[PDB]
Parts: sequence; C-alpha cells; structure tokens
Amino acid sequence: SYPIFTVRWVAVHTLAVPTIFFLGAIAAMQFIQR
Amino acid sequence: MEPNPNRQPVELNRTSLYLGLLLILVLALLFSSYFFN
Amino acid sequence: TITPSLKGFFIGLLSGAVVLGLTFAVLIAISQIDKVQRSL
Amino acid sequence: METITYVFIFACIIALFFFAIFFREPPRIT
Amino acid sequence: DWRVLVVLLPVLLAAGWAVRNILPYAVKQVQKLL
Amino acid sequence: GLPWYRVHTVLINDPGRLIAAHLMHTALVAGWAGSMALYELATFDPSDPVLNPMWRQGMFVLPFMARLGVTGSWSGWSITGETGIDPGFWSFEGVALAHIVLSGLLFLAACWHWVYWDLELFRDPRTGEPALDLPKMFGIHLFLAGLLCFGFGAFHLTGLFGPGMWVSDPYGLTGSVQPVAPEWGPDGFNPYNPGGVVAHHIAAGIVGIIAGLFHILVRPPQRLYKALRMGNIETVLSSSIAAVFFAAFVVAGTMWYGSATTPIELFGPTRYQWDSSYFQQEINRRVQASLASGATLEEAWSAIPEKLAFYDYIGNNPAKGGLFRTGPMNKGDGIAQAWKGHAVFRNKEGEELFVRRMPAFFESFPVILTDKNGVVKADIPFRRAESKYSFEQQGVTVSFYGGELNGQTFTDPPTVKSYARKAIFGEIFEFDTETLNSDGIFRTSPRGWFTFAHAVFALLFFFGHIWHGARTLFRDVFSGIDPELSPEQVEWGFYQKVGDVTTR
Amino acid sequence: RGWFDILDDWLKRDRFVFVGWSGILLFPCAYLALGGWLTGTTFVTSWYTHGLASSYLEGCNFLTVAVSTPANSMGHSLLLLWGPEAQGDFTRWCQLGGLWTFIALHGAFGLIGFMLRQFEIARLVGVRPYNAIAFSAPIAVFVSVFLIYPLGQSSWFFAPSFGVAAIFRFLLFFQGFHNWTLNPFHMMGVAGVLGGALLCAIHGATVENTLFQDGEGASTFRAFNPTQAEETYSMVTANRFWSQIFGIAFSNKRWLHFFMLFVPVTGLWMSAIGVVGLALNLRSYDFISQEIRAAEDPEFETFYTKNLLLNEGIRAWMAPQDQPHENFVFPEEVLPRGNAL
Amino acid sequence: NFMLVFQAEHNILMHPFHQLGVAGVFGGALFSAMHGSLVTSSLIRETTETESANYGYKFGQEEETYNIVAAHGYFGRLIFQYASFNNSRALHFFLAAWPVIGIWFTALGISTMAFNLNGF
Amino acid sequence: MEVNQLGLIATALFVLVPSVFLIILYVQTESQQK
Amino acid sequence: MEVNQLGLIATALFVLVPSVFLIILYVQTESQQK
Amino acid sequence: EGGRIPLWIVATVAGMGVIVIVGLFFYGAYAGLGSSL
Amino acid sequence: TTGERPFSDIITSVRYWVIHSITIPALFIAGWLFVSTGLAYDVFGTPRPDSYYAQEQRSIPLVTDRFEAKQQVETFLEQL
Amino acid sequence: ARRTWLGDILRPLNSEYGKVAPGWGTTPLMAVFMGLFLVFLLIILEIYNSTLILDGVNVSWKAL
Ligand code: CLA
Ligand code: CLA
Ligand code: CLA
Ligand SMILES: CC1=C(/C=C/C(C)=C/C=C/C(C)=C/C=C/C=C(C)/C=C/C=C(C)/C=C/C2=C(C)CCCC2(C)C)C(C)(C)CCC1
Ligand SMILES: CC1=C(/C=C/C(C)=C/C=C/C(C)=C/C=C/C=C(C)/C=C/C=C(C)/C=C/C2=C(C)CCCC2(C)C)C(C)(C)CCC1
Ligand SMILES: CCCCCCCS[C@@H]1O[C@H](CO)[C@@H](O)[C@H](O)[C@H]1O
Ligand SMILES: [Ca+2]
Ligand SMILES: [Fe+2]
Ligand SMILES: [Mg+2]
Repeated sequence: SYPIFTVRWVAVHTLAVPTIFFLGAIAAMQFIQR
Repeated sequence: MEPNPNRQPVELNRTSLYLGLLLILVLALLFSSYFFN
Repeated sequence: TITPSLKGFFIGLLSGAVVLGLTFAVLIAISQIDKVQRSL
Repeated sequence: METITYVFIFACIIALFFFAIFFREPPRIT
Repeated sequence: DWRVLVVLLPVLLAAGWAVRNILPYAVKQVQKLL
Repeated sequence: GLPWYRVHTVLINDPGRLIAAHLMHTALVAGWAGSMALYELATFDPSDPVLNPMWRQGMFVLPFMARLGVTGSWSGWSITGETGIDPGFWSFEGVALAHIVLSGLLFLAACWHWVYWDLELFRDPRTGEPALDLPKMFGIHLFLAGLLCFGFGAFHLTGLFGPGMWVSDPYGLTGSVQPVAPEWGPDGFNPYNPGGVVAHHIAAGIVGIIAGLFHILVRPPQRLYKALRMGNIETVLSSSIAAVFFAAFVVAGTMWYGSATTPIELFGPTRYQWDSSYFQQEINRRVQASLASGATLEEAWSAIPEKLAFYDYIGNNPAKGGLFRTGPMNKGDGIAQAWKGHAVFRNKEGEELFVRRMPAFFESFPVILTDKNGVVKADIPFRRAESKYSFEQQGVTVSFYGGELNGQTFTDPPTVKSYARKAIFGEIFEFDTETLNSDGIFRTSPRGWFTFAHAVFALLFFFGHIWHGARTLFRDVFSGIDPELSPEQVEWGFYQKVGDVTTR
Repeated sequence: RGWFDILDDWLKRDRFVFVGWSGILLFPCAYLALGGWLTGTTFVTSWYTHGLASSYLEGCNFLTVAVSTPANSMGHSLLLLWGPEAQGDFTRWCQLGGLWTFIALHGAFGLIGFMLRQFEIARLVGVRPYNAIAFSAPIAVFVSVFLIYPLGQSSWFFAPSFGVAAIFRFLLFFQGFHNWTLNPFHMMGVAGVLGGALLCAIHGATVENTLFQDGEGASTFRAFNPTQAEETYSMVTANRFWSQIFGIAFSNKRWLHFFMLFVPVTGLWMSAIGVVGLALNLRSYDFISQEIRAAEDPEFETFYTKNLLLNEGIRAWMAPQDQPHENFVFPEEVLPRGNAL
Repeated sequence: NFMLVFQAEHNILMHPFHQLGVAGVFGGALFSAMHGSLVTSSLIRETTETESANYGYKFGQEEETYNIVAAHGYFGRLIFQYASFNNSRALHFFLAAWPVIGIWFTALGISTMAFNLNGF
Repeated sequence: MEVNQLGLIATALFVLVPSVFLIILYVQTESQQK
Repeated sequence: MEVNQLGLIATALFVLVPSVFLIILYVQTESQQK
Repeated sequence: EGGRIPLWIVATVAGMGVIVIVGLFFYGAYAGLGSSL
Repeated sequence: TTGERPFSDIITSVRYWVIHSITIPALFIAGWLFVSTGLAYDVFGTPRPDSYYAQEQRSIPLVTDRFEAKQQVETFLEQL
Repeated sequence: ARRTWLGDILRPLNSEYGKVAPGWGTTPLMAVFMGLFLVFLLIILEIYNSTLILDGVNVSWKAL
C-alpha cells in the first residue's frame, strides 16, 4: 500500500535518531559527581 | 508638445495624511532630543 | 611554495566539491528513477 | 527654546488626534 | 578507542534488527519503483 | 490615482524621461560633490598636517581628492604642508568648479530629454512600442566600464599619464601621491599592497572589455532570458541593487580594517591600531634603538616624531565617538597643539610604573598603575577608607621626556594624578579647547562616519534588492492573485508537482 | 525532458516536507546550525575561550548552556576546521570555539535558504511573496547582531554567544557599555515589537468577538468553512466598536493586514540600524547638555544621570571576568560603589 | 532605571514568567508579521497596477477579500500541512491568546517578584 | 542648557518638509473631480 | 561673525511657510478638472 | 498493520516517558554536577 | 494528502513497535555509554571535574595566540 | 516619434529587444565563470581574513 522510505522518513530520522542518542547521554550525566 | 501618455494622477487620501503626519510628528518628538543633544 | 594553509584551502575546496557533487549526483539519480507522470 | 519645541510637537499631536477622530473620512458601506 | 565500539555496537545491532524486519519491503518497494 | 510611494513608476515605459530623471539624479550628486568640496575648503585649516590634519577636521571629500592625486590649493598650499606649490587647474578648487559645471550641464540635458522624450530611438522598430534592449545595453556599458577601468589603472595610477595615488610608510608619517606599478604576483591580492590596486584595474578592465564584447555580440539563452525576465527593466534594478550593496559592504569593510585605499593620513588611524598598540610598539622600538646607540632618555624620546606620538592616542581612535556627537574630532578633545612628551611614572622606591590604558569599549576607566610585570602598585581609589595604593601612600611622581615638558618632574599628588588620567588615553597632548568651544567628549573620524553610513546603506539596499527582485518575478500578481484560482493547485494531493497542472 | 527539468520535477513534488531548489541550501545548513547548537550545548566547554562551563556534560542546565564565541585572540577568523588555527583537529577546533562560527555561518546561509524557500513556494502556489519580504527583518537582525556587530568590534568574542543566559549577558553588556536603551533606533524597535504584539492580540480578539453566528454550537470554531465566500466576522460592527471605544478604527481589511506586517518588520529593521552603529561604538550614550550642566552643578540630577552610574557599575564589576583577555585586576578600592552596598 | 534596578534586585531575566513575556511579545510580533504577510500575499485581484490594492476591498462588503485556501496552501508547504491553520476562527483565537497569555505571565512575574520570589 | 544650536532648525525642517509634502499631496487629491 | 542665533531659522521659515502656501494652492489648481 | 495499539495508549505511555526523563533532569539539578554542592 | 502513510497508522501498528522497541533503547543506551565510558570528554576536549585546574595554579588556561592556539591548549593540558 | 541625426546612428543598437539564443545557449560556460569567480572571492576573503596565508604575502600595514 504505502511506501516506507520517503523524504519524510529521512527527515524524521535525521532528527529523531540523534535526539534519542542525546537524551541517553544527558540522562547518564545526571549521575556524574564532581 | 504632444502629451506624454505615461502621466498618471497622484493621490493621498485623508487617512494617509493623518497617518503620515502622525509618523512625522512622533519621529520628531523622538529624535528632537538627540538633535538638541 | 604551498604553505600549510594553502594545502588546507585546497582540502576545503575539494571537500566542498565532493559534498556538492555527491549531493547532485544522488538527487539527479533519484529524479531519473522516480519521474513524474504526465498525460500525453 | 528646546522646551517650546517639545511642547509644540506634543500640542500638534494632540490637535492631530482631534482631527483624526472628529474629522476622519467617514466609513461608508457600499 | 575500545569505547567507540562499545558505544556503536548498540546502534550496530539496532540497524540490523530493523533491516531484517523490513527487508521484505525495502528491496521490495525498491524493485517496484523500477 | 498612483499612491505617493509609486509616483516614479511613470518612468517604467518611458525611456527618454527615465534618462532625464537619471540625468537629474546625476546632476544632484555632482552638485553635492562640488558643494561639499567648497564647504570643506571654506573651513579647512591647512597649517598643520602633523597635529591638525584633514581627518581631525571632519573632512569627508578632501581625502578622496587627495587619494587620487589632488593635493594643492590655488592659494598656494598643499596637504603635505608645502608652500608655493602650483597645482595647475586641478587644485581642490578646480575639482569643485568642474563638478559644479558638470552639474549644470547635466541639468540642461535632463530638461531636453524630459521635453523630447518621444524619440524614435526608444521605440521597437517592429511594434512601435517603447522598448530598451537591455542585454545589448549591458554589453555596451560593460565594454565602456572596462575601457575606463583599464585606463584608470594603466595611465592614472601608474603615473604613465596621470598623477598616481596616495601611498605611505607603515606608520603614516610620510604619505604622498606617487606613481604605482602593478603587482602581478600573489601579493597583488594583499589589501595593503597598492600595486595590487593597479593590477586589479588593468586586469579587471581587460576582462570587462572582453566580457563587454561578448555581451554585445551574443544574445542571452532563451532559458535565462525567461527566468530572469530580461524584457523587464525592473530585473536590472534588482540585480544592480544587489551588486551595489555588495560593493557598499566591501568599502565599509576596507575603511574599518584599513587597506592601501584607506590610508591613515587621509581618514585617520584604525581602531585596531589602538587594540594592538601598533604605534606604541614602534615608538618603544625607536626609543630602545636610540638608547642602545647611547642616547639619553631625554634624547631618545625627543627623537620621536610628534606625528607618531599623536597616532598613539585614543582621541584619534575612530571607535571612541558617538552617534549624535557631531562634527570634527577637534570639537571634542580640542585642536591638538603640541605633544607634552612621554610621561614616566615612578613610585617612592623609584620603580617605573605604567598606567593601564583605556580599551575602546569603555566610556570611562579607572586609573591603575602596574610595574613591568603587571603587579598593581598604585591607583586612584574610589572609596578612601581602605585605600592601600593611593598616589599619596605610594609617593607616585611623573617625569616627562621629549615634548613640551621634557626634563620636568612633578610630585604634587593632584598634578601627578591629572597626568595619570591623561595617560589612560596614551600619549599626552596640549589642546586648544577655546577656538571651537570644544566640549571634551570624543568624536569619531571620517573613517568612522564613512563606515557607519555605508554599512547602514548597504543593509538597507538589501531590502531594495529583495523588494525589486520580488516585483520582477511576481509581476503577474502585483495587483493580487487570480480571482479564479484553482483550489486544486493549493490543496494537497491533486498535482504530483506543486503548481503544475500537467501533473494530474 | 532534460536532466535539469527532470530534477526540477522531483525537487518540486508535492510531499509532506516540500524540498525545492532552495532546499539544497536550506536543509543542510539549517540541520547543521541546529545540530551544532545541540552538540555544543550538550558536550562542549567554553573553558579555553572564556573560562566558562557551558554544556550539560559539565553540569549546566538549559538556561545556562551555550555555544560560546571564540577567544578574542582569534580576531574575526572564519575558524574553519581545516584552517590554520585548528589544522583539521576536531577536538582542538571545539576547544577554540569553532562551533560558534560553524553555527553562525551555516545559520546565515540557512536563513538565506529559508527566504528562498518562501519565494519558491509563493511562486509555485501563485501568491505574492510578502511572507519572504517580511522575513527580511529577521535576516536584518541576524546579520547586524551576529555578523556586523562583532566585525566592527575587536573579534567574534564580543558577538552574542548562542545560549539563554549568554544572551542575557549580551543584553546587560549593551546596557552598561553602549547605553543601548537610550538609542532611538532601539526605541523604534521596541515600539514595533510591542506594537506588533498589540496588533496581534487586538486583531485576534476583535475577529473572535465580532463573529457571525454560523452554527448552533456554543463552541464556535466548527462554524467556519475554508471555502466559504463570506467574511466570518463583521467588519462593520468591529469598526463601530473601535470607533466608539478608541476614536478610530480600521475600515479597510487590506490596509489592516498590511499594517500588521509593516509595524513589526519596520521595528526590527530600525533596531538593526542601531546595532550597525554600535559595531563602531557609535552610540547614543550621552546628552552633552546634560553632562555640561551636571558637571558644573552638583545638585542637578535626572534619571539619565542615574542610569549612567548604573552603567559605570556594570562596566567595572563585569569587565574582569567578562573580558578575561584584558587581564583586568581592579583593586577593590577602585571599584565604584554607593554607601554600604 | 526601573528595569535596571529590577534586574539587580530580582534577576528578572532569569525568571520564567519574564521569559514567557518575551516569547509573548517576540511571538506576537512574529505572528502579526506572519498573519499580515499571508493575508496580503493572497489578496484577490480587484485593482490595476496604478491603484493601491487596498481599493480592492470595500468597507462592509460581504465577500472575503483574500483566498485563505491559497494562504494555507502556501504556509502548509512552507512548514508542513498540519502546522498551518485552515480555520480562520482557530487562527484568530491563536493570534489573540499567544500575546495575551504571555503578557499575563510577565505581569504576574512583576507582581510576584513584588513579593521577592525571584528569578533562578 | 547648552544644547546644539542647529537642533532647533533641524527639528523644524524635519517636521515641516515631509509634513508639507503630505499636505500638498492631500489637498490636490481633494481638488480632483468627484 | 557673531550673528543672531535665530537668524537662520527666521530666514528659513520666512521663505518656507509662504512658499509652501503658494505651492499647495498652485498644485491643487493644476489637479482640478480641466 | 496500523491501528492495533490504540492511539490513546501510545499518547499516554509516550507522555509518561517525557515526564520521567524531564523529572530525571530536574533531579540532577539537585545532585552531582550543577547542584552547587 | 501527499501520499505518505499517515503517522497515526504507523505509530499504532505492532510492526512499528517491534522495530522501535529495539532501535530506540539501543540509541538511548549508546548515548548513555558515550558519556559513562568518558568518551564524550575526549572527543570534544571537555575538562573532567578534576581537569579544569592544576593543584597550585588557579588561573584560567585562556588561549592568547591565534595561529598556535592549538599547540597552546596542548601545553595547558600537559600542565594538568 | 521623433527621428534625430544621433538617433538614426544609434538605431541598430536598440533594435533587437526580445532576441534570444535557443535553449540553454552559453549557460554552461557562464556557470564555469561563476564558479571560478566564487573561488576567486573565497581566496581574497581568506587572504584578508588570515585563513589563507601565502609566502611573501604579509597582510598588514607593515611590509605593505
Ligand atoms: C555618506 C554620507 C556622509 C558621511 C559619512 C559624512 C561625514 C561627515 N560629515 Mg558630511 N554631509 C553629507 C554626507 C556625509 N557626511 C550630506 C549628504 C550633506 C548635506 C547635508 C553633508 C553636509 C555636512 C556639513 C555641513 C558638515 C558635515 C560634516 C561631516 C563630518 C561630521 C559628521 C557628523 O557629525 O554626522 C552626524 C550624524 C548624525 C547625527 C546621524 C543622523 C541620523 C539620522 C537623523 C537618522 C534619521 C532616522 C530616520 C528619521 C528614521 C526613519 C524611520 C522610518 C523609516 C520608520 C563627517 C566627516 C561636518 C564637518 O565636520 O565638516 C567639516 C559638517 O559641518 N557634512
Ligand atoms: C537605485 C536605487 C533604487 C531605485 C532607482 C528605486 C526605484 C523605485 N522604487 Mg525602490 N528601493 C530601494 C532602491 C531603489 N528603488 C531601496 C534601497 C529600498 C529600501 C529602502 C527600496 C524599497 C522600495 C519599496 C518598499 C518600494 C520601492 C518602489 C520603487 C518605485 C517607485 C519609487 C517612488 O515613486 O518613490 C517615491 C518616493 C517619495 C515620493 C519620497 C521618498 C522619501 C524618502 C523615503 C525619504 C528621503 C529620501 C532622500 C531624498 C533620499 C536620499 C537618498 C540617498 C541617501 C541614497 C521605483 C521603481 C515602490 C514600488 O515598487 O512601486 C511599484 C515601492 O513600494 N522601493
Ligand atoms: C549547501 C550546503 C552547505 C553550505 C552552503 C555550507 C557552507 C559552509 N560550510 Mg558546511 N557542510 C555541509 C553543507 C554546507 N556547508 C554538509 C552536508 C557537511 C557534512 C559533510 C558540512 C560540514 C562542514 C564542516 C565540518 C565545516 C563546514 C564549513 C562551512 C563553511 C566553509 C565552507 C568552505 O569554505 O567550502 C569551500 C568549498 C567550496 C565553496 C566548494 C566550491 C566548489 C567550486 C564552486 C567548484 C570549482 C570548479 C571550477 C569552477 C571548475 C573550473 C573548470 C575549468 C578550469 C575548465 C561554509 C559556511 C566549515 C565551517 O563552518 O567553519 C567554521 C567547517 O569547518 N561544513
Ligand atoms: C545651471 C547651469 C550652471 C550652474 C549650476 C549650478 C550652480 C549647480 C549647483 C548645484 C548644486 C549646488 C547642487 C547641490 C546638491 C545637493 C544635494 C543633492 C544634497 C542632498 C542631501 C541629502 C540627500 C542629505 C541627506 C541627509 C540629511 C539631510 C541628514 C543626514 C542624513 C542624510 C545624509 C541622509 C552653469 C553656470 C555651471 C552652466 C550650465 C548651466
Ligand atoms: C556539529 C557538527 C556536525 C553535526 C552534528 C549534528 C547534525 C548533530 C545533531 C544533533 C541533534 C539533532 C541532537 C538532538 C538533541 C535533542 C535533544 C537533546 C532534545 C531534548 C528535548 C527535550 C529535553 C524536550 C524538552 C521539552 C520541551 C522542549 C517542551 C515540551 C516539554 C519538554 C520539557 C519535554 C558535523 C558532524 C556535520 C561536523 C562537525 C560539527
Ligand atoms: C592639575 C591639572 C593640570 C595638569 C595638566 C593636566 C593634563 S594635560 C591638559 O589636559 C587638558 C584636557 O585634555 C587639555 O585640554 C590641556 O591642553 C592639557 O594642558
Ligand atoms: Ca568652553
Ligand atoms: Fe485577520
Ligand atoms: Mg547534576
């Protein structure tokens, strides 16, 4: 029925993929002690 | 001379007069302090 | 002579040409594969 | 001289308000 | 660095667990456009 | 009728009256140049290019005449300080007169072209409609521009047939008009190399001639003619405005940073020469060389030219002014009269102390003195009750070397503090503050004012470009969109390609 | 036919995210500017350029992270990754502030791409390009503040740093050093911004409170059809209301909506001109007549002289840490202070 | 003077209610320019090129004077379709609510820093 | 107060010149045939 | 020369005000229906 | 394919995930780096 | 109405969540490890909490040389 | 319209309004010159900016 890899698909993942990676990084930072 | 066919009448309606005078007068009220310095 | 910064200038020039060339190569290829349909 | 100038411009604005309200182009439905 | 492979191995296994679950429509929809 | 902001659109389809309006604009600009030069000659004091040069006096067009070789007055003086010179006709006054006469002649031509607007030349021979063949006009004008550019470089700037251009040493002490040979190597692209200015006009001129011939002889490709609307004179307005705001940003930049075409004896020093202590370093170098050769301290500092010391003073920094602080720099700190000499501060132990100089950012700045390693040794306190570093506590004195005060030492704390306040500005000068009723507040130089106006106008002309480019490409909808606009062209899914009805 | 026209076809396909020829410039530059900011605020320090922590990694929060400007010693270097400062070393490039020029320059070209997008789409859809024209005001602000201002100053160091608190610092810097509130070009900017917000509110409220009853619902949003010919609210009633409340009112809807563009667009353009002046320290800092009087008369005091004392406090108290390259050491006896505080 | 002393004593710049105020007036100015430009962009042709387009609207006429489907077709492609208003009533409610709510919060910022609950 | 001596004429012409421009244009609009 | 400081604005307004009055009257005469 | 997981459950679970992660970030304002302690 | 599958279809389908129950946590954990291994510090040159200062000097390692700035941060870092 | 001596001489220079070369014509050559010009501007910018530093090219007042 529908195509699955589109320009929209690319635009969505160029933003969403780093966002999740970054959120995992920033969550880890909450446990860093000086 | 034969008339120029490109001439056009010009207009400024009353609201535009009031708007323009307000702009000028308020700009003057604003910049006058800096002109006097 | 070719100074370090002239070498660097060339690296930047080549890098930009590669980015633009690959971008247009990819866009041109996709545009040819997936053409708009028009009535005759 | 500066005070006269400031008050003059202000007074012209107040006069302009009066004409712009009471001597506006009347809105007309056509 | 060893940490580079430690960080990217999750992303490596994720991209492999999503292609093998959409491959019947990745090369498929590619073959339908031609 | 036409709204007030459109009155000049009556010229769009009237080439003769457009030419007349352009002639009138040209007459007004040339008349401004002549008027401005006469006003400057009526106010310029030529008696001291050392401490009262043109850029201290608010001169704006005088440096442009001097840049290209006009340096003398019919009254016998020259801007480098000579007497009994004969400039011939092309004095500052002769330039001004030539611009006034040109203005009158352009005015008369404008009258003729306004009255006799309906020339057969302006009509398309096929249709009889008014028509300008803009692609070929561009070739003709580009060829002419290239010839003129080439000739300026090959004859005027080289001195082969003309005077040359203003050139100077790196510290702006001995500037004069000289023939300049073109620089054909890579240092021709150094903004500070005048030979590159010469090579540019030769090479760009030839390129303009060649490209001009190309544009006379070869018609635009149909695809570019259509895309850029080359039948519409407003496309030329759009792209011309763009070229002009580019050029305006460039001249603003080279004026602010300095180049071979913005010399400091004509426009004043740059802010960056203060930021980097450019003149202080050269002064210290000369003094140290004098000392190494066996000079005394008074002799070493007395060998410093007052012109060099004067550049090492923040009152000549163009980043010290104000937007509504009007007029010449002399209206602020005063008309500079003489160098007071170099102030050396010492504490009671005899250690030499250095006043921290004011950065351009600061309208006001404290007085703090350090030793050679930057350790604070004295200051002028605000609160006194816990003062530890006052000039009174530290026994600060000041001795002068060179200038008016050479050989003198001051020990009275108020006097020492007054000189310390001046030392935050760099080298210390005596000023005449009475002649102009100077107010003691810093103003910028022609370098600053030129840069301000041209950066501002450049940014404003970006809007003009956007506006007229839009008018060109959207001429069909200038009065509104199609009253029967197909809703399928703006709704999603009807057409595969946005706005193309052939795509279903 | 022709590869150019075939490419033009594909670029202009009606899709969820329109691409266009402008998209070739816009999307990489916008993505890199935003990605650079997120990267820097998450991971990158300002220790070597400013002596400041500035990332989540170091412990900052959303209000205090920034991508900070390079050190003053960098001047106006483009600071290209392959340039003579970083020499291709990515780590050193981040430590030198290379992400600031990366973001500023990709941001500039992305804004160009966005305004080209506004032109391109307007042309394809058949509307006049006023939205692009209005966007010239954001561009004028960005270019004057992030490029022209530092280019007039000693270095990129004094441009705004890309962060919430960093921008607040920029505001207070402009107060203390430039007396920027006194500047009539900033004042016109303020009038255009607050006037634009006023027009936004009053027009939205007026339309919503002169609606015709076009349905039976007490919630009135469903009683509108995008294709309907009729105005959804009464201009005649709106005009009488404001005429009687305020003395004047709009009567022409086309003028009204042009004016809503004109006011904020003109205000931002005016603020940009003032900032171009501040690039050269060409400030509206003082009124000379005020200073002559105050200098001679120690009983003469105005709010203008009061604010300059505040500015002098800002400069003396903020400069040593805000301008570390100057190595300012101000012994505390020289600091300006009123009584007790 | 009031603004500078307020910042010294309350750090209002670091207070989220003033930040909402800024979003309110920056956003209000943005949305004024956006709305003005979108309506102006889609005015229906009723005049010649020598007339102000404003004469194409007559006070009290019943027909709308611009094509909101054209405007939405533009703005929905500028961003994406569902980021654009097709409902004029929703749009004008948004124009009212955004600056009004932002100004409410910034007024509450001043009114609560009045009791010395200050910025972060 | 020691104000700029050209401030008065600067302000006067700043008001008068554009105001007069507008008045000329307005009055000659009113005198056009109705 | 130590001239009267109001001489300039006096002369400017003396010229400007009556000249503007005439220009207004002339232009609105020209614009009347011929 | 689509529709098997009701949209209100997706919205609720996603929204809860946002609250958790933002809550974690506020916790970190009081502990470790950036806590002032 | 531009032909792509509606987002509401996608994010309510089990296939979407089969894929993204793997890919979203993998990305999150990779980001976590990028920090927890300390790799983020070394990629970007960000000081660890013990690396802003040496024990005796309490001065900022400010870059003061444009063209040897790179080597200068190297010197400042070897001073820790 | 009015013919003049000078207008008759210039007539052929304003007689080809609307004339075009077919299709793309010299657009490819034009693009090459545009690209070269972009590289030229980038060179002179980077020299002025001290991003590109050349032997014998001292961008300063000193050693002009
Ligand atoms: C490129 C333009 C330019 C530049 C850079 C200069 C530069 C200079 N001029 Mg020259 N001059 C010029 C054009 C220029 N001039 C023109 C066109 C004239 C004819 C009027 C003159 C006549 C002239 C005289 C008679 C004198 C000078 C003098 C000087 C020197 C002092 C400048 C000064 O104090 O400015 C002050 C600048 C300002 C106060 C800035 C004004 C900003 C305006 C008011 C803003 C307006 C905003 C607008 C209303 C906003 C509208 C908003 C709306 C759209 C919504 C300086 C070297 C002086 C000198 O020293 O001579 C030796 C001097 O006596 N000039
Ligand atoms: C080469 C430069 C140039 C030229 C030849 C034009 C020509 C034109 N413009 Mg464009 N424009 C330009 C640059 C230029 N513009 C720039 C820099 C901007 C941004 C400021 C604009 C913004 C602009 C807009 C928004 C509009 C035009 C319009 C027009 C057309 C009508 C002009 C008119 O009747 O005004 C009549 C002007 C007056 C009766 C008085 C103007 C008074 C000014 C504002 C104050 C003082 C000006 C002072 C004397 C100027 C000294 C200039 C010097 C400092 C450079 C005409 C084709 C109009 C158009 O498109 O019509 C279809 C239009 O709406 N222009
Ligand atoms: C359109 C997209 C776009 C644009 C406009 C830019 C623009 C820029 N980038 Mg970015 N970048 C992009 C995409 C883009 N980038 C992408 C996709 C990536 C990821 C790979 C990057 C990664 C990146 C990094 C890591 C950096 C930049 C940097 C820069 C800046 C310097 C670039 C430079 O000097 O190139 C020079 C090269 C060109 C201009 C290429 C021109 C090619 C010419 C025209 C061909 C010449 C051929 C000739 C005419 C043929 C003659 C033939 C004849 C003789 C027969 C500049 C702002 C630098 C920066 O921001 O530093 C602060 C930087 O460090 N970019
Ligand atoms: C006819 C004739 C003649 C004569 C002539 C003449 C005598 C001329 C003159 C001329 C002139 C004598 C001219 C003048 C001009 C001027 C101008 C044109 C100016 C302008 C200005 C402006 C435009 C300004 C502006 C401004 C202001 C005001 C303020 C600030 C800002 C600005 C800068 C913007 C003769 C015998 C030779 C012969 C032939 C015939
Ligand atoms: C720089 C650079 C680059 C690039 C990079 C990139 C492209 C990146 C991207 C990145 C990214 C793309 C990232 C992202 C991130 C994200 C995040 C981090 C987010 C967060 C969010 C949040 C946190 C949220 C919040 C909120 C809001 C906002 C509102 C609502 C509510 C809440 C609270 C939820 C390259 C390599 C080229 C080169 C070198 C340099
Ligand atoms: C005790 C105060 C007097 C000692 C000398 C003061 C420093 S020098 C003094 O400074 C004035 C301001 O620049 C100049 O106008 C003047 O020419 C100069 O004599
Ligand atoms: Ca006096
Ligand atoms: Fe509206
Ligand atoms: Mg923490």
